[PDB]
Amino acid sequence: GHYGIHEEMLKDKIRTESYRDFIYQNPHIFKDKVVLDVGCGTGILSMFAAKAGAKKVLGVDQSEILYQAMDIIRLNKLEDTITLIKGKIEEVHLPVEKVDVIISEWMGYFLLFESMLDSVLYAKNKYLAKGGSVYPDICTISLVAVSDVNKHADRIAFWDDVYGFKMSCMKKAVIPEAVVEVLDPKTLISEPCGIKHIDCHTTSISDLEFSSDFTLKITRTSMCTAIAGYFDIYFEKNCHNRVVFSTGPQSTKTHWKQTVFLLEKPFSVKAGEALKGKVTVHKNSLTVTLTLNNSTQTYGLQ
Amino acid sequence: GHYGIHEEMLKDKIRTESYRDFIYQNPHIFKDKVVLDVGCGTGILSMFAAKAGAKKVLGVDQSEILYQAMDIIRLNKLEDTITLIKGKIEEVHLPVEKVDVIISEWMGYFLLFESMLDSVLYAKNKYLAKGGSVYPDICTISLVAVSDVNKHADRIAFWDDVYGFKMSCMKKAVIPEAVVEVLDPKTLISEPCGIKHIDCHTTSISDLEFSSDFTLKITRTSMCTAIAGYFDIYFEKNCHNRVVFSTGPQSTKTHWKQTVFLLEKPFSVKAGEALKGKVTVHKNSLTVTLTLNNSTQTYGLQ
Ligand SMILES: N=C(NCCCSC[C@H]1O[C@@H](n2cnc3c(N)ncnc32)[C@H](O)[C@@H]1O)Nc1ccccc1
Ligand SMILES: N=C(NCCCSC[C@H]1O[C@@H](n2cnc3c(N)ncnc32)[C@H](O)[C@@H]1O)Nc1ccccc1
Repeated sequence: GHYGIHEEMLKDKIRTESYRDFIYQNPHIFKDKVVLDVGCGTGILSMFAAKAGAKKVLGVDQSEILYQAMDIIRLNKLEDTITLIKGKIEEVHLPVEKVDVIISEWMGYFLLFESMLDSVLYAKNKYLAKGGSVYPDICTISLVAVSDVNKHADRIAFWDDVYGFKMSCMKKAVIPEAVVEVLDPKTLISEPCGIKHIDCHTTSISDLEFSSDFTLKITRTSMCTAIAGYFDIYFEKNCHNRVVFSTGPQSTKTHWKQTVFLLEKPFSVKAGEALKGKVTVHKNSLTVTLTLNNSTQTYGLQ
Repeated sequence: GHYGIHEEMLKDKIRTESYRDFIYQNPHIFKDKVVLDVGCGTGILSMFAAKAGAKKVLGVDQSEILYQAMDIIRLNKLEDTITLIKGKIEEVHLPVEKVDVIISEWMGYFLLFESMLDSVLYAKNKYLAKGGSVYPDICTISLVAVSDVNKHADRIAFWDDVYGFKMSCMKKAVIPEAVVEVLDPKTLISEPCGIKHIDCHTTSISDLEFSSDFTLKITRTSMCTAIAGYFDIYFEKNCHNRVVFSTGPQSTKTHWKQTVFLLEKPFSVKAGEALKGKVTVHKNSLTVTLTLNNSTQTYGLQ
């Protein structure tokens, strides 16, 4: 219901200008089409689609924000193009059988933490016309190795001596919590490894639980203290002007930052080493099981 | 139950070293005394009190954190001095009728947002021995005038043109939300004005709802865009070594930062001007009614 999350999303220029660039630079995708905006929030993506020449835009949001979207759409005189419907996309009555295009910003931290993709996929299976399109269409998840003994000490070792007192028992509560923060790209000590490719046209709900064996190509002899996760978002299908953005630490920071899994036992790596591990994602919410250097830890996102 | 709030509090050096300095530099207050730590969290203040020579420390917390405190107190071999009790201080059974000293860190944003002072005062009225002491004993709240057109534009004007679209209807949701952030002390355009003095020995619950007429002594000709609130914490009673810390923007930042009330209509002020207003605090939670320059706004803290 609250606007704070909407302000954070809207003020992310990488996020919001990627969507704008996609829609405005590929207007043939929207021209005289019926568009569904799943979880439309303030309705900005619905308005971009109307500006690109949409015949009709259905903006669906379950929360109080939809009342603000109703006012925003009237303030921009688009009420003849954009219809707003309050409710879960799984429950609402749409005034059409099918839609030509689905658009959504459904992505969570590490792509899948508190993500809306389940609801986007429900909307796809129920409402997308034969030969229609869903955007963004292609997503990847990547891991990269990190060396940051100081950040590791600030989070873990800290608990050994707190103003003269032992609190070492606190570390077992800290290690299993993934950290969302922007990484200094100087602390990256491997090439990235892709662990997941999603095409929204063909992926099912069951595909979003997955396991990947990975190889981190180590680029610096150092103490590996953490594995960082991030994701890349692609607008491809039928585009003359393809759009991509990365939430990786080598790219301009976004509100998604990067997801960091601290190692209980940091371990030394060598430039040239092929560091092999296994990662598994499970839902209910989201957990990430990591095996590396012959130990295993499951992480969750608070 | 969660450790994140405990880590934030413990990593605030101003907060935690003020309490440490108070207890270690005034050990006569603790020497062979019975001490009650209201909402003890990880039990750090209970351990400082045992180190200063407390005969017995009762640490009370309602949340899961108390189980970690039990382990922490054993890890530092203080289980013969510190007894930990899980539950609301309003409900738990204490193994004593009375205590000599009550200590607590109960303070919220703007002192009173999501504060524990109600529970500290219940503990005082029920458990403090005749002639005992409560720490910290003295609190003040202050207001100061702010000029920051750029921050005001980032929060308010922003909504007028969002990637070509009007969202001006969003401003009425934004203005009533107080912002918690660290202020550039360069943006302060008045002397502070005190609006509230609390002595924990004598204040009742009813005193924490209050009204104050105030005068801001303007020190710079500028556009007044906001009023900032903060608080000062005093350890006085029976101290040889008095301790104070301020959460004001002229002082080292704390986890409490400063509370900022944006003006809907910024207005020009002159150096030398005595700017008069009225502030009122109400509970349930907390709201702050501000009258200044012939308009009134009620603010809450999200
Ligand atoms: N950028 C993010 N992006 C994904 C999630 C944002 S929720 C975005 C919007 O979608 C709405 N919504 C959620 N589930 C459904 C549903 N089943 N049916 C209809 N409306 C729904 C919700 O009311 C909200 O306004 N997340 C994020 C944002 C800030 C910080 C961290 C992550
Ligand atoms: N520094 C802060 N300081 C005040 C509040 C912290 S709560 C501090 C601790 O007190 C416990 N507690 C709260 N009410 C009661 C009760 N009635 N009876 C027993 N135990 C209680 C709570 O489980 C928690 O561990 N607040 C703060 C912290 C971080 C960010 C912003 C404000």
